[PDB]
Amino acid sequence: RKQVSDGVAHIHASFNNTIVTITDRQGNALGWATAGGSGFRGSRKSTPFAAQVAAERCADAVKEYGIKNLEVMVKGPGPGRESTIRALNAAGFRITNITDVTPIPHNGCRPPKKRRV
RNA sequence: AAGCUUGAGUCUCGUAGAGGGGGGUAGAAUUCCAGGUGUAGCGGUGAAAUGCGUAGAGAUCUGGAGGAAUACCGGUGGCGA
Repeated sequence: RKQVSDGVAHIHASFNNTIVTITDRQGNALGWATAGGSGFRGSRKSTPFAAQVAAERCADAVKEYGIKNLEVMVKGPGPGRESTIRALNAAGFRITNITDVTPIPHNGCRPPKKRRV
């Protein structure tokens, strides 16, 4: 139950939800928060108004692990992809590294051609 | 019929091309397969709701299977009947 004080964090932001995880370098998820957790419907869940109020709800999910130094990984296009990071910095945590890992389309299967209006 | 070539043709040394055929040859995610870490959320629309989820989802990792097409350069561009 001593604090670990060092680790990693993973950010996901899609066009329909922001999902943030505080992780371990072994690939474990230690605590999580979702922007649909604020009760908001549809693409609201991808805005800073939703993503900025998931960060300290994610810091609450590791309250017995104890955090201080974090290395961040970020994926997805959603607007909330950085306000959730600044809100976590403003919670009293210190970012050791920031890296973007958003995929570049490879094969991609089938796209909308043929796109909804 | 006899006579020609400066109509037509083939070629010495050489030129580009997503053309065809046969071979290959390489990578990614939705998926599937066996599990961990973990808690109530996920999914989605102009609005919502069936539905996925506590049988432990979504997501995040380990090791692995499956199928298709060939990102970038790529255009002011080539080739092919």
